[PDB]
Amino acid sequence: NIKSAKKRAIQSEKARKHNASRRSMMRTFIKKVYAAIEAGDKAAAQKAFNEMQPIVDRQAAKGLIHKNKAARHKANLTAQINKLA
Amino acid sequence: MVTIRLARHGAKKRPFYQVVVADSRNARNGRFIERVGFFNPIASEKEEGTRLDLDRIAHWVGQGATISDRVAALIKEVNKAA
Amino acid sequence: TSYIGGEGHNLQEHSVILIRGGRVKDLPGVRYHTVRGALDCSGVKDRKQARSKYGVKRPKA
Amino acid sequence: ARYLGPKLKLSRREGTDLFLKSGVRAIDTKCKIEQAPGQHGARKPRLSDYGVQLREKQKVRRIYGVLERQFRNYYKEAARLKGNTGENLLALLEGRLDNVVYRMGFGATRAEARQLVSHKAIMVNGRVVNIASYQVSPNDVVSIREKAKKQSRVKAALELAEQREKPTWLEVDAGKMEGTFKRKPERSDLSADINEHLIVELYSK
Amino acid sequence: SKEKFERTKPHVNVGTIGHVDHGKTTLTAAITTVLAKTSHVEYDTPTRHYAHVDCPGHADYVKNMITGAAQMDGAILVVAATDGPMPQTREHILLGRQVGVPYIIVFLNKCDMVDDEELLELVEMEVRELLSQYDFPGDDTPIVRGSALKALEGDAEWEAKILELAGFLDSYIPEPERAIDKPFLLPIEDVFSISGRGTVVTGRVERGIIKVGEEVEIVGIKETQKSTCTGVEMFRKLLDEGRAGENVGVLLRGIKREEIERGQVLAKPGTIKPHTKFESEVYILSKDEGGRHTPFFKGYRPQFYFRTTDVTGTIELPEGVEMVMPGDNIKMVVTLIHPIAMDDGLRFAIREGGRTVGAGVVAKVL
RNA sequence: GCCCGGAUAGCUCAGUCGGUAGAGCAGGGGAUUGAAAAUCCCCGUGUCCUUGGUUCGAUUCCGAGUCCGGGCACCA
RNA sequence: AAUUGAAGAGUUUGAUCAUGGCUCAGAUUGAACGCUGGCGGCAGGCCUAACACAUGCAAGUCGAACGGUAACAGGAAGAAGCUUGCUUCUUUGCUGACGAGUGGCGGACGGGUGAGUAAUGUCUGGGAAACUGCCUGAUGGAGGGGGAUAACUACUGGAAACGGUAGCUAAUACCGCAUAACGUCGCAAGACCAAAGAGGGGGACCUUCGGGCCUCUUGCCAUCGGAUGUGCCCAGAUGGGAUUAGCUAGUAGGUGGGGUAACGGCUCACCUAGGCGACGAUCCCUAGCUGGUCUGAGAGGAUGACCAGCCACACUGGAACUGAGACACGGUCCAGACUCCUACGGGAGGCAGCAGUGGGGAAUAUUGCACAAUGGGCGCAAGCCUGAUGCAGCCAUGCCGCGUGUAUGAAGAAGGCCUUCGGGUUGUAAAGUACUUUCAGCGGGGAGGAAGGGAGUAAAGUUAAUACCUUUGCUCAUUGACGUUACCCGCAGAAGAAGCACCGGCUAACUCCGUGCCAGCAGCCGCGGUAAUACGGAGGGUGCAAGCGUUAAUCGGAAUUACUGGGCGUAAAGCGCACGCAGGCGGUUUGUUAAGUCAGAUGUGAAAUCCCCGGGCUCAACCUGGGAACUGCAUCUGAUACUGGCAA
Ligand SMILES: Nc1nc2c(ncn2[C@@H]2O[C@H](COP(=O)(O)OP(=O)(O)O)[C@@H](O)[C@H]2O)c(=O)[nH]1
Ligand SMILES: *C(=O)[C@@H](N)Cc1ccccc1
Repeated sequence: NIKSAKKRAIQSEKARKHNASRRSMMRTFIKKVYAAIEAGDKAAAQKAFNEMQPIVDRQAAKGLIHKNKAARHKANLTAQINKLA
Repeated sequence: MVTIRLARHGAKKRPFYQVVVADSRNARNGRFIERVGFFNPIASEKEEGTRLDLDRIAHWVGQGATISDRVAALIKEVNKAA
Repeated sequence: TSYIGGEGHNLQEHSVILIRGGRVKDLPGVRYHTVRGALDCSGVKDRKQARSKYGVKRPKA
Repeated sequence: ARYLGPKLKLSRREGTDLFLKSGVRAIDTKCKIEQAPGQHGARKPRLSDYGVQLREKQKVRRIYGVLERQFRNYYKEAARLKGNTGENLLALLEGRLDNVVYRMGFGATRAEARQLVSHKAIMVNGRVVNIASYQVSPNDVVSIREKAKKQSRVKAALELAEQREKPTWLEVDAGKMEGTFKRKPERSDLSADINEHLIVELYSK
Repeated sequence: SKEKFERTKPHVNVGTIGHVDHGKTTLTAAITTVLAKTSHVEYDTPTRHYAHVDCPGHADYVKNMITGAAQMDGAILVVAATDGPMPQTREHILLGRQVGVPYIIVFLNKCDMVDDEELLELVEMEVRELLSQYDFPGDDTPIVRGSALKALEGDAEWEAKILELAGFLDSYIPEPERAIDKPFLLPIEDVFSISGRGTVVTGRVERGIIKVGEEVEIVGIKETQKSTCTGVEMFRKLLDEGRAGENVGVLLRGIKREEIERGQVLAKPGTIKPHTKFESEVYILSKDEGGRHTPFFKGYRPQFYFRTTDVTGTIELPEGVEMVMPGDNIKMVVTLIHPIAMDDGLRFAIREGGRTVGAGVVAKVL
């Protein structure tokens, strides 16, 4: 529609594909610890968890994730790795 | 957001102004928390015509309320000191 | 069906009109009156009384 | 809003004088009073109970020169008062300014004073009021505009007032064309020949 | 819509009259082509503004013919060289005079088809004598030759003769008087249900002036109501002030399509009232001149043509004259079937069945 | 504004390819009666919408206008 | 001071009293029709098609964020006329400012509609498993680098829309690093996570001569708060039909994982067999809810336009991204219908935003003016945008004010009408006569709505500083759509201004002529059959008034749904009779609980409206201050009669 406020539409799409690149990267690491926890390797899982720790909290700090999701993904996952340990 | 702005009620050509404490994202005659006094620029040269519960105004000031230009000038005109 | 109240009218086969309610108590089955002075319903001629009814204009001179 | 027609006819219907056409003549007698309002006046009205209600209602209305819309509102403005409606109703009827100047004598008759008021000739508390239905407050003073003072009409009016009531609920000087109004009219001090009891009962159905 | 019109040049409304296949539609495009270097087209000159009227030259379309005659200050008589004095061309001189055209430009067309000056001068003479029989100084009318088709294709020789046409258009045809101080009057000719603006009525301003935001009222055979001139467009060109003589459009104050039709009259508030009874002075024409072949009678109902209309009315002949033969010079009372503003001195035409039988002139209103 | 159909006594229609307008349903006018139904005695109230023409001659032939219903436009 | 409040009559029958329907007298309305029509103030003005939509407008803004400057206006260098600085004129981002672009913010508010929705909604009252940009309070940090890209260029596809290829550059845009706390995770140890710089001015000092440096203002990053907004949860209330009686299988619940800001069948896997239901589930039809408005003595009944709170929707259906906030009116993507452009491959659009047009309909209006005021967004600010709002046009649609003149006036006429032709009546009515002038029309005066803002200047804090910044005064010019204003004065002449229903009873007010159960009247009983108080006309009279009637519509009269406040032998109405579950109700004594109830208190019951007392528009309507009420719900502390629970 003819409005100079259509600038938000193009700013949305450039911010769209960018957020997909960040979130898919964020969710990729979460799947990584799941594979490690399923092999019974409590050390590798502890290792992989240490990898995504500075990642998910680097995402909540910028304003992307609402920090409670970041907390929970770590929280239960914290109790998950020591459940095997 | 919160603010201590006015709210123009009254008849046509004979305006009235009611200083009200409300969320700034609401209409002029919209919802509000409370009205704190009023203002009549077309009343008369009688005994009254303007009342502002200065204390409640200042109570919201510490809370974070923004006083609008019209009433801020009106506050100093009603003599806070005198 | 509707009653056409008045002394002399010109409604024939079509002449779209206006209908105001009200029973008449004479003809069985009719509860409507045709408004005089609307769409095609002309005013009743020779009227000097009750012209608010029958759609009659006030005498000129 | 007014009758502005054969105004003396209304006094013939009720069979009583209402001071509607007083003028310079004290007693009329040339109106054929108490005999014929209209053409079939020789007949006799039956006066049903509802009929005596309506005739009593109008009696006071022709004198106070008001109409039903304003009359019924005066009743409602009388209905929301304490005590008694009837006595308070005659207070609001006499509350009109045109009644006061008539009681003052500035205006010769009822309708005449209305014209006097509506022609910006009367002033009260320094404010000229054109509204005839001005509710007069107790303890105040009315006056006449300087430019519209004594134009031969008010002169004839005051001399007529010497042969009337000149109520006690107001004080007139008649020397400086300035009169003051005291407290509201009392029931024991007014006409009393008229009835307001039925007017209260008529509007209760 | 846009583009406000500049009121700098005088607006003289002219039009073409004649017969079928003389070069009518061809010349309409020819005028606007060279100057740039019923349907209407316009053309503007650096000295004045001229409106052009193209009317159909067929007998059955007399309804469109008379409506086109209402905007004729200077008739452009286009006569083909291969045809000459045609009956309707003769009738256009007749009915043109019945509405009152003062000056007429005679244009000899299709001169490219016949190179013979002898007969072209003779066809000119035939038109000259045709004007003389209808009280027109045919010997004082500037004769201009020309070719319609070739001038439109770009033949500069025939195109330059269009300048001679425009030359006589500025000399033989002067700017008429505009009674602007007199009460505004306007012949309603066409109605346009403009999508988005409502109902638009068009016409040529007879008297007074007009301007956007002016209260107007419509008088005529239909009961008179109130309206408002809310928009003055002239071929999609807005105008702030239209004076008398202007061929503009007036936007109404929201009326429906089927109320205000061809026949009424837009006028200035409370100025001109309608009339139901009047007497006229007539000049009954002959069968060869255009009238009937049999004398009509009392009660006979022909149509009356004034300014736009073809309104029917009963002819009230004076008692005694029951047989009015073709060629009579009498006066009779006229009872119209519908009330309409009748001014004494109004020149009109008495027609019926597709022919003009009499030349009406309103004598007195009864 | 253009293209068609009905415009036939109160009502529905016939009659027509030039020859002095019909029928049915009506209804109405009289005697009997307080007033009628019922019975009987008599029965058409019409500018074939209007105006005009080709005329010894037009309901019907050809033209127009106006009224109603049915289809198309046009877009200062 | 704050509810001082309630009418009936006509009609069944030969007549009466009953029962019982029917109808009218009242009030009101988002009104419509007919007739009439002078002015003004305040409101209302698409209820039907949530029908389709031409065109303009309805949300943009910031250079004190950045690269740039395509244009406009200057400076400077230069250059040509030529009066040698009077002009002409080519460069130049060096300034004021500024199209297009990057970025931040707004666009989720404001505005409109009521289609959908019978409980996922709303209202009342409690509640905890949450979040919250802008604003404000407290303590801190703000150290150091890198990599692209739009605009701009070269070229190029396409009718346009709209792109494509290869290069150029900056930042509060982006991505690391450093550094971490009462922040997050964890039993703990420990582990882990942030960012941005600009603007004004200036002494010393310093100038790779951009600037560093000092200071003031502004903005940014982290955490706990507050306030506001928002999401969510339980209980109760919130339509009709039982000719709808069984219904549900993520359905009821548990453990574990996942998912959301948050609890949760919100969603999955396994397991169990439950959950809802006559104090109404599912099903069917209708409908936005509430504060309120109208009616009514109240209780209730109807209803939910305008103002306000809330929810839902945005051509239709659907999904999701962005973002603090939407799963979105002037945003996107996909399918479909309807329009539209087309160079026929392919694209564009959504008035239930102001107006406006067609169409529907009995019916509802201008394609107006200004951002002066209030409110909102951006900005330090000045300002900019603002169809919100403020006003105007139009309309008797409603309420309220007012005028169409006042006084005098008897041949007590003319004309009209009735008549016992005597006369009466029209009728002090008019005329004649004497005065005044509202509102209209004309011409001049003239408020207030205006608070502030810009420049200049003084004092005091700020600072190294008389500078800059900021706070408070003083001064100049002022910022007004309405607007030919409200109001005031002057001028002229009664000069410009009254109709409508009815007139037999209900229900105020009559005769005459004419038509003869014909024409017509009507709300009901009914009038009219050749003397009509009821038809039509004439006069007179009556009700009301710029309104008067009619019709639709709700309530009232209707105690004809009766809780307040009705009935059941014969008038409509006792199941043919009985047993009996759930349910309703219960003798008498004490104790006890304090549930209901009762007393007082608390929070709350939004505002407005309504009731009272005052104030301000010439008065009124209207606007409006304080108060009361909001007849209610929840909690706490007491009372123990009556009711209910347990025990004897
Ligand atoms: N050759 C030729 N033909 C002509 C000329 N002028 C007009 N015409 C013809 O006239 C014809 C139609 O002319 P027009 O006036 O438009 O007729 P209308 O509009 O139907 O009455 C066209 O076919 C032209 O060929 C001319 O100058 N030369
Ligand atoms: C509209 O353009 C009118 N001014 C002229 C016109 C043109 C064509 C048809 C009718 C009127």
